[PDB]
Amino acid sequence: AQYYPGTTKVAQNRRNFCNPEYELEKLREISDEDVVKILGHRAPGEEYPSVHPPLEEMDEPEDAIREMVEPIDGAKAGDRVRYIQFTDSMYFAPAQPYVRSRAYLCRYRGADAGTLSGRQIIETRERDLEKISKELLETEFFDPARSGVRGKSVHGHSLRLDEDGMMFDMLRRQIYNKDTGRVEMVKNQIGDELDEPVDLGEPLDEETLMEKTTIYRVDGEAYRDDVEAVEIMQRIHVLRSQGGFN
Amino acid sequence: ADKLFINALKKKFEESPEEKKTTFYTLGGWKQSERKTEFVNAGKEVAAKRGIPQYNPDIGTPLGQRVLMPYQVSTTDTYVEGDDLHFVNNAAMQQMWDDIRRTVIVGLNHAHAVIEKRLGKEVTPETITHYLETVNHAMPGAAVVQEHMVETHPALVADSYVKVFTGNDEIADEIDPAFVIDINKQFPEDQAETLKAEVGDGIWQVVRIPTIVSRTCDGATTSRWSAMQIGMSMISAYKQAAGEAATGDFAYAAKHAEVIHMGTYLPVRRARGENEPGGVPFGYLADICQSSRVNYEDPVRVSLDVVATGAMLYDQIWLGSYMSGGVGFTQYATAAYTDNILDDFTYFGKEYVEDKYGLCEAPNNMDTVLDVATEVTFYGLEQYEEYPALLEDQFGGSQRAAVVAAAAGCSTAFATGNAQTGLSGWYLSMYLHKEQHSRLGFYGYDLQDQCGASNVFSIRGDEGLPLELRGPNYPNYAMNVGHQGEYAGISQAPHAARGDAFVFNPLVKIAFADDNLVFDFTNVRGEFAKGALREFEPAGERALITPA
Amino acid sequence: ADKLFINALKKKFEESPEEKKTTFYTLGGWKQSERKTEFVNAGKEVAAKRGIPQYNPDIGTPLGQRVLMPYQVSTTDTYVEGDDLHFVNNAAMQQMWDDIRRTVIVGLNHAHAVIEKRLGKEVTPETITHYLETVNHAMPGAAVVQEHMVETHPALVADSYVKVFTGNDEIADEIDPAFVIDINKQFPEDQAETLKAEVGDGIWQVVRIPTIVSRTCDGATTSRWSAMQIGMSMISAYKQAAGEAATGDFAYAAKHAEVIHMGTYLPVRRARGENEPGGVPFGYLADICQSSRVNYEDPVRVSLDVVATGAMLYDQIWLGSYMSGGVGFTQYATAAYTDNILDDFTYFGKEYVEDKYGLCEAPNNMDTVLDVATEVTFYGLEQYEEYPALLEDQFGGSQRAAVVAAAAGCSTAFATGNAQTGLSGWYLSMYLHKEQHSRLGFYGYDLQDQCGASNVFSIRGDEGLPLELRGPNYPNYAMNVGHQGEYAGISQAPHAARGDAFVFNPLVKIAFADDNLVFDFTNVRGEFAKGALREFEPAGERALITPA
Amino acid sequence: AKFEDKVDLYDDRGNLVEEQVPLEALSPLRNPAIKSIVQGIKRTVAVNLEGIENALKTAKVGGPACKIMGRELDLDIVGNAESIAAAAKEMIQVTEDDDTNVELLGGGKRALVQVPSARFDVAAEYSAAPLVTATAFVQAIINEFDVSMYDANMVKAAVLGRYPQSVEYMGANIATMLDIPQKLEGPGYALRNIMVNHVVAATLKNTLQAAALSTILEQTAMFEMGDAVGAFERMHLLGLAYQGMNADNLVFDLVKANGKEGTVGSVIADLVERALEDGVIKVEKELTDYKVYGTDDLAMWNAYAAAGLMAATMVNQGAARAAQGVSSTLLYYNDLIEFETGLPSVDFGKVEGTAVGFSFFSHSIYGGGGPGIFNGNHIVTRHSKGFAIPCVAAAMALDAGTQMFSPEATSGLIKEVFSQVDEFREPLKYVVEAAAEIKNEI
Amino acid sequence: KTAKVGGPACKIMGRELDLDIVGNAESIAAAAKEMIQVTEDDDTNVELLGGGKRALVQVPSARFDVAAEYSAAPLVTATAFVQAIINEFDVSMYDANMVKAAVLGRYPQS
Ligand code: F43
Ligand SMILES: C[C@@H](OP(=O)(O)O)[C@H](NC(=O)CCCCCCS)C(=O)O
Ligand SMILES: O=S(=O)(O)CCS
Ligand SMILES: O=S(=O)(O)CCS
Ligand SMILES: [Mg+2]
Ligand SMILES: [Mg+2]
Ligand SMILES: [Mg+2]
Ligand SMILES: [Mg+2]
Ligand SMILES: [Mg+2]
Repeated sequence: AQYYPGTTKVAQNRRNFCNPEYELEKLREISDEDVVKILGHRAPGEEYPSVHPPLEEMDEPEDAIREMVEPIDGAKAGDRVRYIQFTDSMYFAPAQPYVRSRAYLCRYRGADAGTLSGRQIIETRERDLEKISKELLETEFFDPARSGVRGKSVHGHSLRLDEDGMMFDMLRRQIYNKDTGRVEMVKNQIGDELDEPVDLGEPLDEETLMEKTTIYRVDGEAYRDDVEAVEIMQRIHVLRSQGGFN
Repeated sequence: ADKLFINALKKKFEESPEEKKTTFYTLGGWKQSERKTEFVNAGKEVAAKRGIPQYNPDIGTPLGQRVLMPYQVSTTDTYVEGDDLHFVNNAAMQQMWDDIRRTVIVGLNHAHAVIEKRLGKEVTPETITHYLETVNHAMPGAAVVQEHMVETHPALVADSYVKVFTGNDEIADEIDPAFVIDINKQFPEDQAETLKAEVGDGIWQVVRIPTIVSRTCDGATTSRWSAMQIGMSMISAYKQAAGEAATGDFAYAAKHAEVIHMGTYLPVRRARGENEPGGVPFGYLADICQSSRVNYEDPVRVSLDVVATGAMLYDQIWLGSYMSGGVGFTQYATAAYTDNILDDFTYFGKEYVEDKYGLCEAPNNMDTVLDVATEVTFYGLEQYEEYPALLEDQFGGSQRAAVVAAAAGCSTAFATGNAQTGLSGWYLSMYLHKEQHSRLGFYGYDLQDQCGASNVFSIRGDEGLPLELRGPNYPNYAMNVGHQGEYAGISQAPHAARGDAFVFNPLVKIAFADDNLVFDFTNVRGEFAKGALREFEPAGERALITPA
Repeated sequence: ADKLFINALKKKFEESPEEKKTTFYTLGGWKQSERKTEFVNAGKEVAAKRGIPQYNPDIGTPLGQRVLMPYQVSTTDTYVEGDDLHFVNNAAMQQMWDDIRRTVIVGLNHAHAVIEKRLGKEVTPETITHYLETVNHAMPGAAVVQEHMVETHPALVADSYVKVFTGNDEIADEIDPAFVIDINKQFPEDQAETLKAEVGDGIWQVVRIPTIVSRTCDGATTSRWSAMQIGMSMISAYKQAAGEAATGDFAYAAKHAEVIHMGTYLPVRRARGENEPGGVPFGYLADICQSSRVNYEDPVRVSLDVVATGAMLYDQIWLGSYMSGGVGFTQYATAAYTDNILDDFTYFGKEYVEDKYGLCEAPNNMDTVLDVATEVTFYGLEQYEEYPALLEDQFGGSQRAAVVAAAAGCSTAFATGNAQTGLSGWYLSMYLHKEQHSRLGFYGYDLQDQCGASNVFSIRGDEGLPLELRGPNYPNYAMNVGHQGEYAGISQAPHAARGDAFVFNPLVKIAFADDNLVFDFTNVRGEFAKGALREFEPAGERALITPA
Repeated sequence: AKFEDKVDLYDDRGNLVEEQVPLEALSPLRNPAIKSIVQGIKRTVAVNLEGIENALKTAKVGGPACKIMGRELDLDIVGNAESIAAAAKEMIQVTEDDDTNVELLGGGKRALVQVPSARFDVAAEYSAAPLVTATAFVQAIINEFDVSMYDANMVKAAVLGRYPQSVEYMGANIATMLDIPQKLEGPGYALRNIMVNHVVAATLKNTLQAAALSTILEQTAMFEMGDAVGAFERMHLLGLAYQGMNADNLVFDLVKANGKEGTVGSVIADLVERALEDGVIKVEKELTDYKVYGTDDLAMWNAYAAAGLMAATMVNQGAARAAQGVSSTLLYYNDLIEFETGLPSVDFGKVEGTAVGFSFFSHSIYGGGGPGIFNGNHIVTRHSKGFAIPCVAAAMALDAGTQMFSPEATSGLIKEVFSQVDEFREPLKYVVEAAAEIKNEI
Repeated sequence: KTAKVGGPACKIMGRELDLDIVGNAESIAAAAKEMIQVTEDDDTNVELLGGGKRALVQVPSARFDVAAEYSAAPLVTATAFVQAIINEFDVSMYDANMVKAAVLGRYPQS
């Protein structure tokens, strides 16, 4: 597959995020337990709540499609559907809202992905969400200064940075340690305080941000200069218009 | 010269608009705001008085971790906090809607035929003036025939009256000028001649029922109220029996046959009668706005005054209350009429078109759309990239998409003289925007925008329509903020560039060229500012009948 | 003892009520009237200020060739000119409608299931109380989640709030009592036990949105505004994602699945959304009126308080404005709640039934109808024949037909305990009246009355319906004055005689047993009088955001 | 035939049934089984006798929480259902041995009622079914128990609710798949105002049968609306064949190839591959490391794209066994395919647009709800002309129990009564067989 | 010709189209009939009156067999005549929406 047109680094980065063959760079290590605490849906050690029985106990009807589509583990178990949501700064965060949604539905099974300007969300079965959330937090999808995990009060994607280069956050869920240059998450994604903060590592430097970002900007790579990408968008507009008429 | 939005950005923030970094969290939350402070103290008093907790700054998340910005009302030097632009807090925005809701246009052409042919009486300017004197007594709620009638208090209903207009200059001069909307006095000469040619010898009434009745009742009341007092005034002035068969022809004429509603009724999911905001087509809204007869030398100003009229009505009152409610959609709308941002983007596009093509001289085809809409879209987006303060000003993507696309679409229509290609440019702007920043608007912002390109030029049943005829009930458009008011501006744009006297209905255009309205439809944005400063005096209050 | 209407008649006229002769034409026309004089002067000021003539006593025929009567508001000693009972001139009758229009009932039973089953969280009285504190901040128009929100002025929306009720006393007592409608405190013990059994363990919200919003917008706004702020408060109080899939269940529940509108939408010819007067069935109106829980020892008083509620809303505001307008239908309505006339006729009928059958003990059949309805009809008409002043008081035939038939119909229902036989007696009364005096009402008064007999007991698609379920949209009833409010009384009558706590919906009955309402639904006729004296303070004014 | 196209027809297990069938043998205007389904939907009514009886016993009539004290009637309706049903049938039928049908279910608790076709030959629309059924059962009940003139109006209220004070049958104890004509968003929309949950209920959650019935109803509505007339007729017929009838086994195969490990992106890759091989699309132009695809037949590209869209729904939501993500699949399948190919998405953007609002109004405070309460007449999901709603049906069919407003919550009476009609429960079998039987008459 | 579309007194200046529809009525009617019919010998009927100023259209019974109600008649007729007029004069994509408005009015805003 080709995923996306264009000849900028931005276009290539958009392609890499979507490409399931492309190995996302791992930048940090987060414990399984700390993923659960960030998500905030259950306590580590707690059993997964269920919304319906396991599929094996349901005896569901003869249906060639059901037989042919393997459910994800959480669906077999009857897990709740829960979520993780990210806000990405327009100042060169690596991932961006439509990039995320496009990439999730190329990479992950059983995904409900939504895109907004200030938030991007994925809802799926609880135990599968935890495996996905680790990769979304450990890899280049995430920078702890220009990206944030926020289930509410998402304001920030369009705001100026603070003096440390951190994105604004109403609820100050992620804190830059000026004396050590590392970001700690001190609350879960809905804003409740954590017993012990989680280390998220060092912010990427601006040079690396520019190299990895998927946003076009005049002070990075401008969309108007990626003429092959622009041409394809104008083409879709023209063909949609003609199709609708005749 | 500086961009038009720079002054506003300098008054909002201590930093210079180009700076990328600021400080948060040390402003004191809501205490930074005079208006929020007023609200906190009022909430304590309300709670104490009624015995039920109410507004409380400690519920939910703490407002004001960033600067709570003032907003410049575009074309003015008035700066106000955004709460002063909420329709609930702004009596000028409420009166604008009341003045539309309580208005209907009713012909006298069938009525006069019934008189002459069925009753065998004569109609002369003298009998018309007598009828108009009678109906201006009757229309606010006063009696002309029966004994022992009880009546409305004239001071509570002082805003209700009836005027006429006609394209026949000779009849107009015979009628007492207190009752006449003088097309020659209210419109420039070229526009007046077009309008008079449309109206011809027809004679039309502009009826305004009382605000206090409109607020007590609904929009579907207006044409009924109007028809009953027209009927009594016809009985009285032309000496019919007070209730004979012919009386029924007048009722059918005034309620159905020669009535122009401001809005048409809506289907059941969003059930509403006539003269509600959802029934008002974009062409009508542009014609209600009177900027076109005062600012005709500047087609940007005319178009953006229409955007302001529609953004407020359609997003704040219609979508933000009639169809949802609560805190609502103030800033989805104010993005279109504050800080001179849309004006900058659209003046740029007008200069682009005028230099490359000349206004209205571009080919009306898709080549012109791809050119103008792309160039203006890239210009607008670049301003947010060069000025971090601007991006923090219009912080929601929906807001930015509406402003950029409005500039692109209006500019495209300035080039082609045709609103349908302007509409195509609106949608192309959306697609480019979405790919440039990998975001667009809220979760459901671009439902109509993805449907958009294919439905611009469609001809199928519930798809095809010229933009001027579309409105808030056009299927794709029925749900979402950040589009409807901007579409009204695109509808106005080619007609402003061409110098047309009206967009869609000349009777509507003339009916609001009336200095006895409460809201000043020639200066919509100035009126919003006056209401924000709490200096607008609405009609329909009940102070006269309540205790001190 | 005299007839209850004698004092009123002695105050209106200088002659004795039995005298057949008087003198006319010497009274000064309008100058006899302090109110008409106020109107004449106000019309001069208005015309001078705006430059268009308005109220003018010399247009049409000269009012006041006969005596312009004061009216006694029944059950009070207040006497006012009829102009003071026009809904435009009476802030109390405007607020009574606003308090209905702005109210909706919304269950919490589905919402709590979503929390426990879909989100897997717990619901307790503590989380309910926290939710109620949050929604009473949010519902008038204030924010709980997003940054940089602009909000409604708390003092402009002080009349908006949310309360709950439940049939489970122990749950009720654990919720903060500021938020609770206490069934045991508001209702007598026998009624409270009936009501608590109907509600059971369900928990229901009573939502009142701001009067200022209801007047700017329409009745169909209420359930939407309610749902938006319920949704925001559920997000905040129960720690959902601020917009996940589960959020949608709360919207559907609040907007459709457990919502009780006061009125249902109307068909296209009289197009209107929910919570407009035409959609309110007679049984709901009787249950909105709160006379049943204070005056339960006097079924006549309970039934006639409902008549007054309905005659005002249905004839004066709905039929006289929404469906027509102008001078309107004040006295078509006041005939049913002034001068203690209807009270005299209905007390006569209750005593006749008490003595002959005993309340609710008559056979529910045509024999009882022919007996009670005939006797009370003849009593009522004889009063007009024995007292010429009474006939000059209720001078229109329609007025008289509605009052006599209301007494006959209510009295019949007192006897049978069934509203349907009461309705049959209403129509029989009309037939006897018509033959006795060779007149009935206005030109179109008895459309429904001639169709009436055959449709009381019909079972066909658009004919058959128990009276309690009928309303202003029942086909025969959709157009004409002098019926709808009286039918509401007939619906109440058998249930007041039986001692029933409610007529048709127990949640509606409970929802208006609330001291924080602006209008006092326990004493509707006292409130009308208070408004007539200009002593009523309504909500929704804009004095705070307008100039001195 | 007007079109040269032919399609291979398969059954719901992936087996061939008939080869090279003219496209118009699947047309609502020609296929007799579609005619049977549409007329059956018009004329079929479910009556809830247990509910009528309980409403009368408690005088709970006229809508939620409503009750008239003193009007209670204790009648043994379920215990006399056979006699009531027979009296009703004589009133409903036009002649002895016509196509009237009245069957009792659940021991007299429910009744399936199919009003004779002759009544609709002299009717303008479809309300004769509930209204004739309602009055026949009201009269039969009154006659069975000698209900008095004074009491009979409560039986009316128990059957048809608050009508006519309400415009709808508010509180009624009868049910249809169609809603009243006043609630149409526009003329010609009636077959679209059928709730997705109703479709899933009638087909007992068989994914391909729910997709088929939904597609039949949506695309038949497009003829009534005039959308499938003239230049657009072929597009709509191809969408019906490929998206809803598993033409050429394309949907089945895409799901087979991607069901164990697939994502939306992997279904897209396979579809593009198959479209290239079958000649539907061709390389038109080369950019830098990117091929721009073109097509000489947009209607066929649309149909192929729409079949992949179905498969992607089946794969994504089938994996989660959770319907909610169908709004995401409908959006990003189309968004991804456009930047994968340079060609327009299904319905030229209208499915993507429908999915945007459908996502918002199924994950926000402002309205809508869960997927099963939507339909082609809903303001949110009316914009695509037949290509979105069948995917919602398929996704709800695959939902294992994640919805609060499930078909069991909203459509129990439909499940129990309408699933009994063979053509409603397995429409794919009957439409395909009828197409083979007429293949040489087209 | 006047751009008077969408209701009483409505007009869109600059959208005027001058097409000789009445003078080509026979060809337009024939093209529309081909779109309205289901088969070549069904009960479709299209007849010109007043010398092409008016047309009597009877949509085939078969379309109502598989329809819920009766709106197929105006809707199928309107689109066939809209398409037939566009095809007769090769009306452009940019102008065709005015033909739609002239045939069916302000629908679906109204
Ligand atoms: C709960 C929702 C989901 C939903 O259905 N509506 C919400 C909330 C709602 C509430 C918020 C009031 C409150 O805070 O109590 C209101 C005011 C509607 C109401 N009920 O009166 C609203 N949004 Ni929202 N909402 C808006 C917007 C936004 C932007 C904000 C992004 C950012 O970076 O700040 C995003 C969507 C997106 O990312 O594009 C957004 C989301 C959301 N919007 C998220 C909450 C976001 C969060 O947790 O912070 N709206 C805007 O983009 C600007 C206009 C602003 C509207 C208020 C006004 O017009 O003045 C407000 C409009
Ligand atoms: C969708 C529909 O809601 P329902 O699904 O019918 O509950 C519709 N609301 C809306 O369109 C909300 C529009 C205003 C809020 C969203 C602005 S983007 C309405 O209330 O009639
Ligand atoms: O967050 S949502 O896009 O659902 C609503 C924005 S106001
Ligand atoms: O005279 S009429 O009966 O038509 C009207 C009475 S208000
Ligand atoms: Mg690890
Ligand atoms: Mg002024
Ligand atoms: Mg006697
Ligand atoms: Mg009090
Ligand atoms: Mg095979």
